[PDB]
Amino acid sequence: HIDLSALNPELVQAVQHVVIGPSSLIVHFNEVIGRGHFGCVYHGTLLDKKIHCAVKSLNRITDIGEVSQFLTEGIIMKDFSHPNVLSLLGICLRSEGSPLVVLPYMKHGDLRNFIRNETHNPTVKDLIGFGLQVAKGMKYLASKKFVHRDLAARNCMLDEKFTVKVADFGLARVMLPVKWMALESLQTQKFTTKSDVWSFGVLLWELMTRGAPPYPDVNTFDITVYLLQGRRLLQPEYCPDPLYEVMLKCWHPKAEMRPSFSELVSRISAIFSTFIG
Ligand SMILES: Cc1ccc(-c2ccc3c(C)n[nH]c3c2)c2c1[C@H](N(C)C(=O)c1ncccc1C(F)F)CCC2
Repeated sequence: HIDLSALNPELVQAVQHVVIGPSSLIVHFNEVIGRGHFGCVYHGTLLDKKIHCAVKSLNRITDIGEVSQFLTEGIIMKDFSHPNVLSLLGICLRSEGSPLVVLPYMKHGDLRNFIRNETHNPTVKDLIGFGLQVAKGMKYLASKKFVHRDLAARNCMLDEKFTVKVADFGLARVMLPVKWMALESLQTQKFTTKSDVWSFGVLLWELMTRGAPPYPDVNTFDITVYLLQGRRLLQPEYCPDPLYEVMLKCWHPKAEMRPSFSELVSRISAIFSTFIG
């Protein structure tokens, strides 16, 4: 509720709670590790102990009202941190004309690119483990009243230790590609944790196919009509039977009947547990 778009004492104090000192951050301007509609994100060094980080500059501190709600929520609610959620490390106010927003560094980038890379060899166990990590991150987001709205493998990041973090690029909200949306979202534009559970099922399917495009047999214009006839994504070749049953539960047409993220954590933890060695 505090104003993040105009200078006021509440905004200044909230940002100070997450300040990174002027001698604590170094931006490696020649190492662009993120590019998109938002511009560039640079690799950096955070002095706490030397740690890798990712830095996005702003034109001024009042531009913080325009960044992801994962970052904005942490500053406002003071309690937002989970190993499987990509959130704020801090903000460096060293230059008034260039405040620096800093997040953790994820070496392997976006999960979809990682699993599509022909040089990488993640096993089925690794892929299912990435799915379990996403469900734990989402279970935490759901507990915080967050609705992701764009859950897909391209929005999940993978770090050097193989920790997956659910990332947000401006669409999450405290409470789109059509082939990831729940039926009731395609029909009524309503988004809840249950519509994220539907996107999660699609995410699992992306992991089991190593990033294949969903519904190769269905045009974008016909996806809703296809789902209305009870049709769903087919079981990928290396997907265990109980994992596909979990996927089908995620795509139940009645939102109330889909499992919660806590139950997904439990079911996927039991399947992942069978991958020994
Ligand atoms: C601020 C920020 C800092 C570092 C990253 C990042 C990137 C890559 C890596 C990699 C590869 N590892 N770690 C990384 C961190 C990102 C952001 C993102 N972001 C740009 C914003 O929230 C944002 N900012 C300004 C205006 C609008 C928005 C919003 F609408 F998208 C959220 C996720 C990416």
